[PDB]
Formats: sequence, C-alpha cells, structure tokens
Amino acid sequence: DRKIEFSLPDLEGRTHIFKIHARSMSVERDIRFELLARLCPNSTGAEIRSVCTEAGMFAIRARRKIATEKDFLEAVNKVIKSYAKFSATPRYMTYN
Amino acid sequence: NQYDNDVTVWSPQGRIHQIEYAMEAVKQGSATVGLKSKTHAVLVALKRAQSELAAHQKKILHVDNHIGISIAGLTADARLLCNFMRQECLDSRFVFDRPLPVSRLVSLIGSKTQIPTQRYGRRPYGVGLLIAGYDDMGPHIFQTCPSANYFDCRAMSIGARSQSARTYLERHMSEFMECNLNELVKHGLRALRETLPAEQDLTTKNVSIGIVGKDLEFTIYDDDDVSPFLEGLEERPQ
Amino acid sequence: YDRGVNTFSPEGRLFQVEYAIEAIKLGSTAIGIQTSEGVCLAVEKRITSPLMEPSSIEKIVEIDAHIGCAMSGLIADAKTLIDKARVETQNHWFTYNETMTVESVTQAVSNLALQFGEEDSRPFGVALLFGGVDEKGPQLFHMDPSGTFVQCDARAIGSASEGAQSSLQEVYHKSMTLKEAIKSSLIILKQVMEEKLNATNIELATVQPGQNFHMFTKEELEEVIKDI
Amino acid sequence: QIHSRKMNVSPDVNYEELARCTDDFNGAQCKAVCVEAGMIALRRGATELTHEDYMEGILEVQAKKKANLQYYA
Amino acid sequence: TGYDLSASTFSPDGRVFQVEYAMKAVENSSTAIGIRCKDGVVFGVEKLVLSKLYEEGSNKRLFNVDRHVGMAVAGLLADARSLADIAREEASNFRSNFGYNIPLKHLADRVAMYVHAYTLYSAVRPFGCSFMLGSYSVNDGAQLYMIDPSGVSYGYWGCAIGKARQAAKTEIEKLQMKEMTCRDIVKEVAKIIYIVHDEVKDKAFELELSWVGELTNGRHEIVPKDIREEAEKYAKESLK
Amino acid sequence: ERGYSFSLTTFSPSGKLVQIEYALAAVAGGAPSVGIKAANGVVLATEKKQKSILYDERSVHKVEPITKHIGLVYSGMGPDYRVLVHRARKLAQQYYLVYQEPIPTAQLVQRVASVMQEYTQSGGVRPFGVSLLICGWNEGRPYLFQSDPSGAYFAWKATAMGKNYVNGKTFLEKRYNEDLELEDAIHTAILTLKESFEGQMTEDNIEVGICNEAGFRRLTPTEVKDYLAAIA
Amino acid sequence: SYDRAITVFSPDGHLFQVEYAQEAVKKGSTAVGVRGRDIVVLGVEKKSVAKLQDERTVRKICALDDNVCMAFAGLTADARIVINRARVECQSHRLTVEDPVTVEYITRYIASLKQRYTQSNGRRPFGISALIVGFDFDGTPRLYQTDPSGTYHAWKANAIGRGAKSVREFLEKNYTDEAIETDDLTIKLVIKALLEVVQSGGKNIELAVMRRDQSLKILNPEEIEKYVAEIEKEKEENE
Amino acid sequence: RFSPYVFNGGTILAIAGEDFAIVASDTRLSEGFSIHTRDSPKCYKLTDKTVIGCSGFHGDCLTLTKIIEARLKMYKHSNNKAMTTGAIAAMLSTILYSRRFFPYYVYNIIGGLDEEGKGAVYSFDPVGSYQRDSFKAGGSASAMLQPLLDNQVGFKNMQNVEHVPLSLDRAMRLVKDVFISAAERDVYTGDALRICIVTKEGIREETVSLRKD
Repeated sequence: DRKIEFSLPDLEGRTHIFKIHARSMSVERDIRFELLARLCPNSTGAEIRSVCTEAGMFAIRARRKIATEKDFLEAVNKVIKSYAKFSATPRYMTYN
Repeated sequence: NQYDNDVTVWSPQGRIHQIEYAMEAVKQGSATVGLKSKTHAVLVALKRAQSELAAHQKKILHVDNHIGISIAGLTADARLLCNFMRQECLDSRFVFDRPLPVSRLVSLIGSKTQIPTQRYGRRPYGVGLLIAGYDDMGPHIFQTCPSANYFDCRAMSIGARSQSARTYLERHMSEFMECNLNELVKHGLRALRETLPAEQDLTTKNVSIGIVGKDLEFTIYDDDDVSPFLEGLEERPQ
Repeated sequence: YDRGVNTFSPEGRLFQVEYAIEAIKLGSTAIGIQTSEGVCLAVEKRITSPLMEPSSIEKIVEIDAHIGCAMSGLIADAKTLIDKARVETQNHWFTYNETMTVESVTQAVSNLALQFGEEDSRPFGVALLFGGVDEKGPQLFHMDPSGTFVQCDARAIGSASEGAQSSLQEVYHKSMTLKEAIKSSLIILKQVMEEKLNATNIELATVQPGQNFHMFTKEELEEVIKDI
Repeated sequence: QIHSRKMNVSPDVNYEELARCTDDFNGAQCKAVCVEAGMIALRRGATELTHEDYMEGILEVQAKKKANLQYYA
Repeated sequence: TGYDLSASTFSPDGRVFQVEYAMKAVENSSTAIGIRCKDGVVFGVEKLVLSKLYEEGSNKRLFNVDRHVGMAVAGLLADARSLADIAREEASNFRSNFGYNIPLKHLADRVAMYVHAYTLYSAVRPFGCSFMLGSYSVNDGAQLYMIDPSGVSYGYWGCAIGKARQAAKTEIEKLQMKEMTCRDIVKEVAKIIYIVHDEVKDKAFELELSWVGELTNGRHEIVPKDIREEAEKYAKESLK
Repeated sequence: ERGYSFSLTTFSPSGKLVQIEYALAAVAGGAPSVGIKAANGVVLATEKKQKSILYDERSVHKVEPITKHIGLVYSGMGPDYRVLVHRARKLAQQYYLVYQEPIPTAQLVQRVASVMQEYTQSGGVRPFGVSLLICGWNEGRPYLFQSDPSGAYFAWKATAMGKNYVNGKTFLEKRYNEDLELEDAIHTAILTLKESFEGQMTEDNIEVGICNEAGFRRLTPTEVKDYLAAIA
Repeated sequence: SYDRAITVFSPDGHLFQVEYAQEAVKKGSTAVGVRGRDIVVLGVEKKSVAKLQDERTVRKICALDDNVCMAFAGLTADARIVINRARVECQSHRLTVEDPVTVEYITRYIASLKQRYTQSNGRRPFGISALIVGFDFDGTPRLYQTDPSGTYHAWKANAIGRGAKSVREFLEKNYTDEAIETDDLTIKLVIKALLEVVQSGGKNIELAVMRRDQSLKILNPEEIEKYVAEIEKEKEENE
Repeated sequence: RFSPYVFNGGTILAIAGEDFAIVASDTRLSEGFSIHTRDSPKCYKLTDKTVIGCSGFHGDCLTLTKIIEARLKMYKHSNNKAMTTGAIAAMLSTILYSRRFFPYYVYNIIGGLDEEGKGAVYSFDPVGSYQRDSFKAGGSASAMLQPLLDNQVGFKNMQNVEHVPLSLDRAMRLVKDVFISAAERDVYTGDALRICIVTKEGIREETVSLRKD
C-alpha cells in the first residue's frame, strides 16, 4: 500500500544532515554548513558523513585537535569531485 | 518495463505509453474553460506565477480576428504550433481572400500532429489547445489532445483539476445557449472558482478572459478590464 | 539501459532537459534587479587561481546599448546564443530601423532554445537574465533551459539562488531606487559568496533610461564596497 | 461505494465524479482510495469524509514522483 | 523476449506481434458494420456518448472519400482520417491522370499497399485501424470491401468490425441482401446494432448511418433524418 | 527510408572480425569444388546435386563465364553469388568502354576484392558468404585466383574449396605437378571430386568449365559424360 | 548521414565524453608556458624519443602566425588538424581586417570551434588542450588555455599534461615579480619547473622563447646543459 | 514576344500636414487606348495613421499590397503592437530591393502620421530608395503636379512671400483645383478622385468627380 520514495534532500535536509554528523566532533566554531551544502547538489547522507569523517582526518593529518573550514574544503573536493569517477548514483536515479 | 521506450513500439495490450505520458503534461498545466453562447464564444484562463515578483504566465493567444486559442503544456511547442497556426491562417487569407473555416483548420492541425506520433525517435506534442473560433455557423469550441484526436464541444476544461469545473458545466449547460455576455462570463468564472483552493479565488492578476463576438473581434481581457467582469460575483460558500 | 534523447518521463515531462535544470545549479550566482530608475545587474567570478587573470572571464556581456545579458550554468554554449541575439537585433534594426524590444529578443532566443533532434543534439546548460530599456522603461526577463521565460523584478540565479530569493523578496519593494538596489544587491552577494569581497571577485553593469548600457569596473565599484 | 460503507461519509461525495477522475484503477486501488481518504480525515482530525479527502487519496494511490513542476501553462 | 519489439523482426515461430498488437486495438473501437443491399451499400455506425458536453455531430467515425466512395472506420481516429487523406488524394490522382472515377478493386489495391508499406520497417509503426469501403457503380453494381490493419482486403456481401464482431455478424447472415433494396435494409441494419451494446456497458449511443446506390444516384451521402427516425421507430420492437 | 551508417563488425578484444570469422564457416559449409591450371588453361570443376528428381539441372548453372576468356565458380551460398557475378559482368564493360580491350584477370580481381572489402566495412550490412575461383588465359599464360569474403585473394596452382577442402588440397599436393594438360586436369579433377562426392557421379552431378588460349567455355554433359566415362 | 547525439547529459548533470576526454588530456606530456614582460618562454617536457632516430617530426610547438606560437597536450592526431584550420582562419583574418590576428580572437576561434563540435551529432569531442602564447600589437605578451569543453582562459602562468597539478603547485609557490626581471631568469624558472617535474634525465626538454618581435627560437641542447648547470650550481651553493 | 510589363496609368499625390496627411489618387484603370473601368481607387488604409499610394503595374500593386498586409500582422503577432511609418518605409525599402533583378513596375508614396502627430511623406522609387518629404506626386502627370506645389507649397520663386503654415481647408481646395488642372491635359487622370485624410482621430474619405474623356 504505502510506496515511500527516498530522494535526495533539497538544501535544508542536507544542512540538517551536516548538523547530525557534525555535532559530536571538535570543530572550529565560526564555520558555516550552508556553504558546504551549496557545494553538494546531488549527495546522499552517507557521502555527507564521509565528508565529515574525512574532514576530521585532515585535522589528524598534521597536528590539529579541531578542524577548520578549509579542512572541510579539503574534504569536499576529494570526496565529491575526486571520487567523482564512481559516484554510484546516476544509473540508479533511473534505477537501471 | 520494455514496452515504454519508443512511440513506434506497441504495448501487448496495444496502448502506447508515450502518448499516455504526453497526456500527463496537459494534466500538469493550470486550468482554463472554453464555452460558447448562441452568438459569442468565451474562454477564461487561470494564470500562474512562480515568485510574487515574477509575472503571471499568459495562456490566451489571439490567432486571427475571429480565432483565439488557449494553451496547456510547454510554451515552446505552444509557440511552435502557434506560429504554424497563424501561418495557416494568413496563407489562405492570402490565397482566397476570406477567413479560414475553423473545422477545416483543426483537421489540418491533427494531420500536422499525427506525423511525429508514428515515426522513430519523434515525440508527440504535449499541448491542450482550446480553440474558440467562427465559421459562418457562428461559435465553435474545439479541444485538442496529444493523441491528435480533436473534439468538438460546447463547453470543456483542461489542466490540473478540471473535473469539478466539468461537473459545474454539466448542471448549468442548459443555461448557456440563452444567456448573453455579462452573466455568461461570470458563469465561466463560476466554473473557475470551483477548481481552486478554498481561500484565494480571483485576485485580479491571475485570470484572463477572451471573447469573440458575432459582430465583435476576438479580444483578450487581462486583470484591469477583468475588474468590471470580476466584480458582481458571490462569495464562496463553505 | 540507454533510452532515446526524446523520451518522456513516466511522470510525463522529459529526462534530459530536466537534467539540464540540474546542470545550471552548479554555476556561479547572479542577481539582476529591475528598478524603475534602471536595471542593475551583478555577478561573482568564482576566482580559482592566483596566477589566473581575473578579467578574462566575465558574465556580463551586452547585446545592444540598451540590452545586457547574464549567464549561468555552462559558459561556452552561451556565446552562441549571444551571437544569435546580436545578429537578430541587427536583423530587426536592419529591417525596421528601430530597436527590437527585450521580450521579442527573449522569445526569439527561446524559440531557438528547444530545437535539437536526430535530423537535418542536446539541450543547453545555461541560465539567462536579460536586462534592457525599451519604450516600456526598464525590463528584466529570465529564460529557461526548457525555453520558458518570464519577466522578473529581482531574480537570483545560481547555486545560492533559493537562499538569495528568500533574502531578496523581504528587501525588495516596488518603489526602490538604483543606488540602494546596487548596495542592497551587494549585501546579499556578500552574504552568499565564499571568498572575501573586493573589487575583483565581482563585477556589475547597469542600464538606464537616460544613458546606454554601462558596465562598471574596478574604479567606480569599490565605493559601494567601502560604503556597504 | 461498497468500501465506503462503514465510514462516516458526508453527502458531499459524487461517486460518478470520483470514478471519472479515477481511471485506470482496479478494485485494490479503488479500495485503497477509501482507506487513504479515511486516514487523511484522521490526520486533520475530521470525523466525516469530504470530497477533498478522496481527491487527496487519489494522489497517494497514484504515487507520483514529486519533482518541482509548476512551470507549465 | 525481444522478438516482438520491431516490425522488421520475426518470432522464433515466425510471426510479428506488433501487427497483432495493432489488431488488438481495433476491438476497443466500438462497432462499424456495412452491408450492401441488392442495389446499393448501407453503412452502420453506432456512437457512444462520452459526455453530455460534446456536441451532436462531432468526431464522426464515418467518412466520405469520393462522391461515390465511402469509408467506415474503426481504430485510431487520427490514423483513420490520415488514411482518408491519402485515399482521398489517391482518387484525385486517378481522376487527375486518367479522367474518370476509380474502381474499388484498384482503390483498395492502392490503399492496401499503402497499409502494407508500413509493415516492413522499424522506423514506422503499423496502423491500429480497420475500415470498410463501399460504393455503387452503374457499370459494376455495388461493391463492399474491408481492410484489416495488416493490409489484406476482400469482397463481402456483409461485414462487421468493432468490439462485438462475431456478436454482430452472427445476425447479418439471417438477412437476405441478395434481393432487398436499400429501404428496409436501413431498418434491418438498425435493429442488429440495436440488439448489441447493452445498457450495462454503454450509457447512451447514437445512430450514424451511411447510404449509397442508384437510388442515391450513385452519390454517397448520409441517411435522411425521417428515415432514421423510422429506424428509431423500429428500435423498440426488439424488446419482445 | 535510409540505411544505418554504422559498421556492425568491430574488432574483438582478441582482435578478430567475428562476422568474417563466421562467414568463413559459411563458406566452409559450401559445396565442394576445385580448379587446376595446367600449362595451357584452367579447369574448373564443381559438385552440384539436385535435392530431388523434380529439379531441372539444365535451368541454373554454377560455372559462369564473365567475358570471352574468363570463367568463374564459387563455394558458398546461392543468392550472394549472382549479385557480385552481375557486378563483375558490369566491371568488365567499364574496363572495355575505356580501354577497348578485355580485362586482365588480375585487374578484374583488383576490383572485385575491393568491392568485397568495401562492402564488409560499410554500415548496416552483413558481409558476403562465398569464396570464388577465377580462371583466365590472358597473354598466353593461364591464371588461377581465389578470393574470400574479407576481400583478399591468392594465386593458386591448384586448390580446393567447399567441404573437405582440407583433404582435397592434400590430395592435390600428392597429385599435381607443373607439367600436365587440360584433359589431365579434367581427369584428376574428377579424381578429386570423387573423393568427396556421393555414390553416383553422373553427367549432371558436376559442371566443368575450361579456359584455353581460344578462351573460356563450358562443357556439355555429352563430353562431360565422356569424361566421367573411363574415369577413376 | 550518421546523425546521432553522442554528448548526452547525465542524471546528475555531467558530460561523460567530456570528462573522459579530459582524462586523456591528463595523461599527455607536460608542457609549461610562462610570459615575461618583453619575452615569453614556453616549453614541453618528456620528449621520450628513441634518441637515435628522427626528431623534427615530433615537434609539438608550432606557430599560427609570426606573433602567435602554440603548444598543446593530449593526443597528437586531433591537435594538428585544429592547427591546420587555425592557420586557414588566421590567414583568413588577414583576408579580412589588415592587422595580424590577436591571440584573444584566435582563442575564441578555437574554443568556439570546439564547443559546437561538442554540440553536433556523431562526434566525440576533442581530446586535447592547448597553451596559446601570443605577443600582440603594441607588445602586450599574454597567454591562454583551452579546456576540452572549449573555454578560453587567460593566466599569468599555466601547466597542463600528466603531472600538472603538482607542477602548478610549484608555479604558484615559485612565481614572483622579480623572477620575470631577466628573461633567462624566467628561462631558469621554466627549467626549474621542468626539473621540478618528473625524472627527465637531462635530455628531456624542448624550450622556445620569443622576444615579442622575433620568430620562435629553440636552443640546441647546450644552453639546456648550461642553464641546468648554473641552476644545479645555484641550488648547490644555496644548499 | 511575351512582354511581362505593361503600364496601367494611375496618379497619386500626398502632402504631409502639420497634424494631418493627405493621400489622394484618381480612380481609373486603363491601358492601351481603352478603359477597363472608371472605378479604381488607390487609397489603402494600412493603419489608422498610414495610407499608401501605389502606381504602375496593377498586378504588382495588388501583390505588393497583400504582402504588406501579411507582414503587418506578422509584425504584430511577433511584437504585440503596430508598425510605425518609418518602420513601414524601412521594411518596404528592403522589400523593393528584394527583387532587384526583376523589379516591380510600381511607384509608391507613403502617407501617414508620426509618433508626434505630424505628417510624413515617404516616396519610393521602384528599386527601394527614399527620403522624407513634405509633398510628392506619383504617376503620369506628376511632372505637371510637382512644380505647382513647389510654387504654392514651397513658396519658391516669389518675392516678399510670407510663410503661413498650410491649413487643411487651404489644402483641400488646393487638391480639388490641381486635379482638375491635371485632368485637362492628362489622359490618364481619371473620372473620380479619391481623397483620404489622416488625422489624430482617424481617416476620412471623399470622392470628387472629374471630367470623363
């Protein structure tokens, strides 16, 4: 009977997912997530979580306890745009 | 499925889902109602906009002095068939020096639109053209479809949520071949007020009314001049 | 697996033109505002490299002395449409010794917008704001990858488009002026952009009933920045 | 009409209008319009059933993909 | 599967299912009959009233090809009138080239080969239409042809297409068309469609008859109003 | 309508043109035949059995003259053969209307092979499925050529095509030399046709055409019955 | 006629043939081109010759006019026909307007040629990118690049090819104003970049300069070993 | 052999007023030594503010007129408004140029109002060149008509001539005198005179009979 679709979030569900996976990690205080959500037009929540969990590993790279906005930008181009060969989505948007 | 890819391919039941999907885009458009009196033809269109600063999208198009249409679907194929339509008027006006018959025209439109509904890699035209025109037989209200099966009628409606307006027209259609322009226009407005959400109806920027008359050229009326027609209507009962 | 290029959706619309609606969401944001004093227009550049020359790229380009344009989404395909607009205006002036109006430009481009097929290939990935001053005063239009166009008063198109429209409807009214429309635009741009605002990240152009189309440069522009 | 028996049905219904705006359905889907229309009234807290509960139940039984389309007409 | 997609491919038992699927849509069109009398041809088409908002006389399933040549269609209306266009133009080719009126055997040959022309390619579809051709000649009598969606034609003393094909043609053979002139043939044509399409399936219908012969002076036209009112006078004697 | 304009034959990841690889098997299921040049002209012998007694063997022919001094046979299927036969019939005339001379056999093969390779690359067509044996005594010396569906060719002293050619060519390797006559190649041609023929080889089970310096001609079953006489 | 749309949109909004073609650009030999104020200096690396047979045919630095030289990367076959059409076009400009061709104009011809070539039917897009270096009228040295989508794009310095992002990271970390003081100092910056490239065992460079008034000039491998000798000497004393 | 061109007569005249425009023409269709009809006016109200005068080959006049009437509706259906007078002359100049190597045998004088409520005379060659003038005569006796309007209208060759603007009532009796004077010597001047008046309110018509040789 019920036929629930799970699409991608428009902008604000994505921002909320950033607030989900990014609430429990040592961050710079004055970063914004809306800029990050503007850089992910088509992205799943697992991808957002991988951006967060990689973005902390950038802070673990040199010698930093809390990540920065440019660490997030180092996560976006690698997870989004450097793994963009695979991306797993586009022949599943049409479900084929 | 596999029977849902090309226009040429038949279903095992024999129902082409490409044309059946072309029937959806006219169901996505907004509402408009065409009808006629004994000597006058009136169609009323419900405009839409996207933002409040964005203007409302017109639908009524003046083709000839006695021919006016209204659209439902995509504006690109609407103008594509519209320029063809004006062309098919002015050419025979250039040949025979006479107005062209409406029934003769719409047959040419269906023959025009039937062709890409048969070839390979060729879409149908998704449009819901309502046609008010004059032959020497007075008013004529025709409707189109993406299946190129045009229908003569006396009052119809297309777009999203037109069935309630049809139920309004069925229990008032006996009045329409006697009443003149003044109450006839607001009869059409009473068709449009049915198919709306229960809080906004006629806010003088989202509506246009075209009329052709037995001694009157087809005129499109938009909001300002709609205000003498839009007044004098009852409040919505609930 | 691979359908045709002219295949309708099960919902009815299409696939590929709807994909081009997604494709214009990645371009830089752009804002044009129709004010009765005149139409102002602004865009960022999305400056990437320090070695990059900034003025090589742009989004403002005029068609006539009363018509400017603004592009978004893909870039290289837009210049073809710019050429068609320029040539078409020279047709209308060549044949009627007058100016083609802005809406009549916009429908002429929009007729060209959906003409691909498999005879005689793909739709276009741009988004266009059209500024002009006709006999009806200021005019501002916006067209679609589906070829649908509309008149707007203040339109924000880009990746920050839906957030900038919300911040834009609350600040726009019917009785604005041009100088406050410029600074009001640069406030919203200052909010939505990433890099620090200077005289090089962004550029402007306005059109007036009095004078022609004018484009701002890095001399008369930073006074609004220091006076934001 | 059969499956609309044990529900609080206000006489604002027109089964001829409903069966004409609902084409291409079967007994299971026409059965589903009744139960979803019967659930929307509980969502809004209403007790009786009105025409728009059925009309909204149509759009849930059809199960369309929502994608941002108001740019026609 | 996959053997039933193109109109250029055979099946592993050796047939084309696209043609048969186009044949299946003909039995969704309602009813089209046509029988020839002793000295003329009468067509019979009943018409389902879809809604009251339509006007009487719309979207007719009964065409007029030449002054004498008549067509009765059943299928897709756009393809049906599309075939009426090329046949109507084809008689203009015959008179324009040869100076007289086309015989039915030649005309059904040309149109039938045009139907078969779209039965070979993956670029075009088959038509989902079947129709009937009937006329009268003073040198050849009356003729009665019918063309399937595949493109095969035959001569008939009577035929029927639509939803209830067998349930209509079962009763045609009870008549005697070899001797009856086209006067009581009108009412007998009316009765055999009055007995079909029960009020369960149909809300309301409409009589639409065509008529040709030397009583019609060879010309093709519709039946007059008073005669089909004698048919509707002959309607309610089927309840006994 | 129009064509397809895309080549339906591609290179494999193994680097093979697969439809040509299958067309060679289509030649391999063809009728067995042989041809031998021996010092004065070429003998072409084929093996033609009617499937029933109802057929007229005097209706169609396998041995086909192309011009005054050139004959041709094949080993493959029927309807593909006659088309390129007619093409070669044309190409001899487009030679002759230019040069006022009959064509060299090599100059004919240069055009026919180009037709076949041009055809196996073009869009939307299956390649051919026959192989040819071409004879001709131009400028004294006889000539014996062989084509393929891919469009190459070879200059054979003697070879076999059709069924069991892998055994027939071993028979010819143990049989032929340089110094034989036309009637000798007739006799060993019957000797190699009997290697894979049926139980009864009558005057109509075969068809033999020969080139001389007088030019190409085709045998009748009278003297072909004389050749099957005192054979083996 | 082979009418077939090849360049199609993705369901997330991408062009697969374009993004695959840029990978084929991303594996070609690395070329670096910088501009001075009076003399431009551009050169390719990774010659990868047989070093015993002919070498004049493998030259990847051409000139479209006297004032415009051109380098590229990608596959060599698609580039030279675009060079051929560019020569007909730039000569056709002199068939029109009397001036020599401006480098902005010819890069608009290249990119504008490339985009509609991605737009047509039955055509894979190009698999090349170019650095177009021109010293125009009134002596303003500048350069551009060309994306396989067809976007002309100016710079102060640029580097494409296999291993170009790290080279660009070297160029931003080494480009100053005083490096363009002397021309051979900028040549020493280019040889510093190719030395900061990959391996390149000595003989693995082909440079070409222009003093904004001359033709292209390629040094024989003696100033290669000389400038490499003073560069390794300066790095040797600096260390 | 078969000659495609012939002369059908006709005489037109237009004067631009201060807030009006006067477009008048004879009503004779004739060639050879005979008359086809005594009723053939050349007043053609394009808009409410534009009337064109056409002379020469009559079939070219009819064809040209109908193509113009097509292109006006093409302008409006593409542009939601009407053509101005300068847009009409600007288009029709290109239209006359479009058959450069097979020209129309038509003389054209466009009368109408501007955007500012003033008269405008645009007279055409059969090739497509023009200018804006105050008064132009076309047709046969235009060589009789133009210098008289140079005297009265242009105030030429007169000493101590004052310069009053031309009133409408002065221009009416000017027309009604000058077509009689043209009718006395021209054989192509017709038997009735069509006079069309373009004002800010609309277009008036008047037919004044002439002699009928």
